[PDB]
Amino acid sequence: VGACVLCNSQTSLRCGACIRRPFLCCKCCYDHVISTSHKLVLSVNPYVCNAPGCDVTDVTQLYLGGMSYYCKSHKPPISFPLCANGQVFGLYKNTCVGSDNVTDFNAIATCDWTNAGDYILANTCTERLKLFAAETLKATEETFKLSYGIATVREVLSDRELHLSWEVGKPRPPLNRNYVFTGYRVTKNSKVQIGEYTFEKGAVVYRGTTTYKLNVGDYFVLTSHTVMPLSAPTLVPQEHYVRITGLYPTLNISDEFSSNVANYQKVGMQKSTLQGPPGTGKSHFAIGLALYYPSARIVYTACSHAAVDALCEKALKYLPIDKCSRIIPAVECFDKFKVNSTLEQYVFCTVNALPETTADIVVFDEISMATNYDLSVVNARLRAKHYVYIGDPAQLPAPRTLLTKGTLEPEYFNSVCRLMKTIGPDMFLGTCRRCPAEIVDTVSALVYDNKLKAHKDKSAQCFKMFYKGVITHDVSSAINRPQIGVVREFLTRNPAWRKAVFISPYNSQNAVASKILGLPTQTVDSSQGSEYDYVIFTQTTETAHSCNVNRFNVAITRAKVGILCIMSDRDLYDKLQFTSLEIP
Amino acid sequence: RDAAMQRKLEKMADQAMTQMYKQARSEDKRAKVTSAMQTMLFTMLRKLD
Amino acid sequence: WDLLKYDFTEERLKLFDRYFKYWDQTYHPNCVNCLDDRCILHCANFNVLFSTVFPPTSFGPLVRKIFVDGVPFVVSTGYHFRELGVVHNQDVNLHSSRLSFKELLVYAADPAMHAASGNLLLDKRTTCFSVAA
Ligand SMILES: [Zn+2]
Ligand SMILES: [Zn+2]
Ligand SMILES: [Zn+2]
Ligand SMILES: [Zn+2]
Repeated sequence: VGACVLCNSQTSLRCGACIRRPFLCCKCCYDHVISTSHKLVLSVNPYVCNAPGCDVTDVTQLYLGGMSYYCKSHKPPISFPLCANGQVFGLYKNTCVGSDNVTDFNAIATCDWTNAGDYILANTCTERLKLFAAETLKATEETFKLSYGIATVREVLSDRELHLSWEVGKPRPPLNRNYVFTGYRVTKNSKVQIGEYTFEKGAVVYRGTTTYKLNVGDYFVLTSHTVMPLSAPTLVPQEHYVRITGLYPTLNISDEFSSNVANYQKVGMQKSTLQGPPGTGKSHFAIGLALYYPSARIVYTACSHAAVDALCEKALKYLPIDKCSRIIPAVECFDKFKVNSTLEQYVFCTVNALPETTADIVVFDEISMATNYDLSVVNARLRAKHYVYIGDPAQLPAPRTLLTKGTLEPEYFNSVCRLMKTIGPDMFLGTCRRCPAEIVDTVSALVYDNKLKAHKDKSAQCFKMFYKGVITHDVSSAINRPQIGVVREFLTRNPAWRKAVFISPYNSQNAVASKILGLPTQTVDSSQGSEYDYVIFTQTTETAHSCNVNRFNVAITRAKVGILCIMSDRDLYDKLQFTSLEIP
Repeated sequence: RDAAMQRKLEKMADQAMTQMYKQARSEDKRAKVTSAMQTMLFTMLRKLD
Repeated sequence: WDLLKYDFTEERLKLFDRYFKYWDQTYHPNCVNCLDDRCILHCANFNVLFSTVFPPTSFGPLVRKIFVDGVPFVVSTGYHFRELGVVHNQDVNLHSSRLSFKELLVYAADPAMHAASGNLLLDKRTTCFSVAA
């Protein structure tokens, strides 16, 4: 028994063919079943023939006889079709509003999340259907993870390297950082987790969270977790205030956050979004908000543990250590604050582990990776006077494995990322401290509409090179060895660049470069939030993955001083306001 | 015929609605008692010394 | 006697050999091994006689700690009848994962947790054995 997702009318009918089984009123469920292949509807009891040994389950071919559901063949003389008169039989049939169109729900429910229009409609429907789409997408992802085959340790050559025998009849996952496995120990009659693992092509190179002496017999799977039904909206109803409500300004502020005073007062005058370009002081923004409002209790939330720990770092240099706490569910994270103190003034936790509690301000950092699922639970677990969304829509969101067709724009990353791409951001960091003048001017015109300003001058150590090379593909990545050879030739003539960090949009390209060049290697997706003095970037392809404007933003904005960019795409190479170099 | 084929189905439909009302009520009460029993066990365990 | 001792089979056999040596019919200290109803009665009579020598604190449910979801309970996994001797449960589930409605019904009914979580009682108004309040 629940509320119709389209109508809010009380109803006890839920679509049993859909993986989420959301509630649907009589008219809504009728239209949803007659328009698609979705025919299994669930009530307090299932709409399934009760005859012994019968399989008729379609909603339109059953009748209520006596106190049960029967097909036409096994029905008693006295029976009535539950599917008739433009409504489906169920509770509260008198109270029913219906909807003019169920096309959006039909599309979201019956899709497979392979088309870009699926995410577009997921982020552009009404709030309740946005929630439905988020839950359905997450459930589809978790189910798709189970379709992958189990890899078992068949041989242990050495440490940090392994041999995996894969299950027959099932596909193998793409081996990269986005697929975190989990080992299991073989016991007498059960299995025990032995930590979370990741694999890479070697023989396979494994980087597990916790080290061991793992031997033959242990196996790995992608751990799935139950997807819980969401009630709270992705965004609370926006209200703007004429004065400061429930908040009490501190009268002494240092020059560290004096630039943020105007933005701090804006937060306290409405129920707010911030777009923060790379190396601008996003944490520098957020921690001073605690200082600007010292009597306020603030919850710190983020999708991943690594980003959560980043917020814990800057609070250490500014905030009281007894007034903070790190919430950890029963990985190694920040372990200097007291653990699991919900009632403390400052709350540090991940989105998926947020406790049911209230606070004056809730700040959600690195809004880019967030999805509507993570947005809703924040509102469901936290009821706050002010909500601050801080991040950057021009940087990478969470990966969308199921998506193959089309490219995802920043407006569709989630409901928050929808806002600043149409109506603009409430606050913005217009001063970039990390990148030199060449890099910032390249990205300012690229995605920030020439609004990002340089703090550093031109470094004269930023170069670009156009080189197609040769593209080679393994099972789940791409390799461009000639581009790596160019880096090696560049390194010999410029030995000072051997302190640089190699970056590429492909894990396999990093692996080849790591052995050939000896530089530290990071993927663009994994490099968000980090800053390096020198970086060498190989695009390695001209695909949409490597040519993504958000990805090209993150890759080249990791440089403190200088960067070298070897381009395969002419478009991004011409957009680089860099010093062009010739191929040797 | 047809009027005696109709007004005797409104009784069975009403009976079906009441019966599945009752079954839903029972299924909610079951969840309530399950939660009560489990929380009682968990709160009396915490005195165990 | 030791407080933790609950199996007095050897003492029962010792007493039977001491006083009823030439009683031809066989004697089963634990009535779980008896052959039928008549043998159950026959051995329960001797257990009735022999159970008046052993301390009263050793008769009752035999409780045992089990782990579920990482949380330890203290649950009953047997019994020590004055008449029927020692009986052990066959379907004891150690290191379980979830408790269904049946298991929640079972664990909420036995006196194990209720007695183990309560405080000690000494009631001077009655001669009957008092376990807990
Ligand atoms: Zn409806
Ligand atoms: Zn459906
Ligand atoms: Zn049938
Ligand atoms: Zn016997």
